[PDB]
Amino acid sequence: MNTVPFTSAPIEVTIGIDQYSFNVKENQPFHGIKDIPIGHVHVIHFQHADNSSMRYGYWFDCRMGNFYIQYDPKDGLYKMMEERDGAKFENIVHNFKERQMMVSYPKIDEDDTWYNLTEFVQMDKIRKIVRKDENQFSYVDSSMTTVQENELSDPAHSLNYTVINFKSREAIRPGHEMEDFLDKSYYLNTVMLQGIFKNSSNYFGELQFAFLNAMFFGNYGSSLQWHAMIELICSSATVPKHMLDKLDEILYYQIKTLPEQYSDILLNERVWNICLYSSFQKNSLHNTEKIMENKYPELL
Amino acid sequence: GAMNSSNYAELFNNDIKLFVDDTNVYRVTVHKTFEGNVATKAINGCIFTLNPKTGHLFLKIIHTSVWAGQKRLSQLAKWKTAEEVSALVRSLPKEEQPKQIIVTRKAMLDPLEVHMLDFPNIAIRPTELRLPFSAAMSIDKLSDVVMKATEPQMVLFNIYDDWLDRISSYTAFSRLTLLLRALKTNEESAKMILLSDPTITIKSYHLWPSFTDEQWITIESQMRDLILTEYGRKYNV
Ligand SMILES: CSc1ncccc1C(=O)N1CCCC1
Ligand SMILES: CSc1ncccc1C(=O)N1CCCC1
Repeated sequence: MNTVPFTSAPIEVTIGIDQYSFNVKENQPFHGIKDIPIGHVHVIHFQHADNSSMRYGYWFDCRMGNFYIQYDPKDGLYKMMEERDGAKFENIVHNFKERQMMVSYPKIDEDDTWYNLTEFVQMDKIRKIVRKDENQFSYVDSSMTTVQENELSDPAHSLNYTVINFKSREAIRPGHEMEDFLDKSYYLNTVMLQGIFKNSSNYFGELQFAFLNAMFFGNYGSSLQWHAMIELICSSATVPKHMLDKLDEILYYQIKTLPEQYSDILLNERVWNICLYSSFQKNSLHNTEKIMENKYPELL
Repeated sequence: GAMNSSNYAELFNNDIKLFVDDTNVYRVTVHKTFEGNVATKAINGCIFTLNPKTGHLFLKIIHTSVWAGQKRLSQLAKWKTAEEVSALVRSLPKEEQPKQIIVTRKAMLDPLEVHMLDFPNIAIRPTELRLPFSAAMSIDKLSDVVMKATEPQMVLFNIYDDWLDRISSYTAFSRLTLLLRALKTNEESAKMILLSDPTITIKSYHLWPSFTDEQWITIESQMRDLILTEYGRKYNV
């Protein structure tokens, strides 16, 4: 179990760690989060109390280094940093634990929620979507735009998700216009899976990362990517059986985790009704359709 | 974006554009089978592709053989229309290709956009106007060439005859839409009006009779009366 110590908490802030969150008061004796499960990526995220604008955060994997948080009073945010001095870090953490200055990652033993949300998400792929190669962790915030959003403005600060456009020469084979537009299997299986992602695990990893960014940061672009990747599968007549079964599980846990009161800002009526009720896969997502119909029947 | 009554005059500027109407591409008669079920029999159709500034009509005849063995024909018809319009654009020299294509029905937007991805600078636009182009098969010489076709065929017409020698393309389009609206609302009467005077003939190389300017005014008035007449008969006004 790993630890992300905090130097201090000088401004009042709501701190998220994965699907959990807690309030820290201004100058409260808070010095970080312990007992973080090894084996998964994690995200630690922030919303300042005095300006809920700019929610932001950091994706990280404690196996890749020793990371801590320190508030920067010039740039006005909590920054993730790497400590290269291993013995310094271990000594810092131990003192904070002995003084019980850390909150515990509050994982219930029955609970696989975080695994199920991050099953295919890897740090190496996060770092290709979010380009800042001098750090081992990745910053994301509410305002960052995707490459697709910018085609339609600072490129160093973009989310490099795979572009998905249904009316694009990449999506549509000359001479198969109607075929490829009404059945997107060529685009899914040949262009995207065989060609760009190489395998379904990488595709699901980007889908899951886009959902998590959309939900934790209120990032609109990430929400568009997430919906686009779902629709591309549901709008394909030929999808491997194992991919459909896994997609149903992925979406089930995403819908299960969504705040009930954000379903207006995180769910696209058109995509979901199309996917569950009109698409080729309308009958292949039993778990997702049941939780959607019982939790968000208004949207449908 | 969409073409409506506010931007109506853009049709007659010097940017090449085409209207595409697909309402006569897939045509059927519905009949009873020996077992008392219902079936359809397709008949030849046509794509109506019109330059409203010059009157040039590219009439692509859709022969019933293109439907053989195909499913979901009303949906296929929109994609076949888009395929043929794209093929027509590619056949034209660059300097004759349209800058805009206006579709009369919104269901043609995606099929035509997809077939025209190679032409990103050609705008595909809908219209809010209710244009009477469905009545093109009430023009006798157009209906004749469509029904006689034994194979796919493109036939070229000027739907304005020689009108542009004497009137502008705004006025010519207005005359055309009035004639088509009349033929659409009461074909028998409209044709009666157009041919009631045997001394006015249709030249072999024209679609409409050789009316003088003064006679067109009478004709146009008789057509408005017909449209108003039918409006009253329809609504009991
Ligand atoms: C997840 S999108 C989001 N979330 C939080 C705050 C604002 C937005 C946003 O830009 N939205 C645009 C359409 C739906 C909401
Ligand atoms: C990933 S979908 C996306 N992303 C960024 C900006 C716009 C869109 C979007 O909804 N689009 C609809 C048609 C093509 C673009």
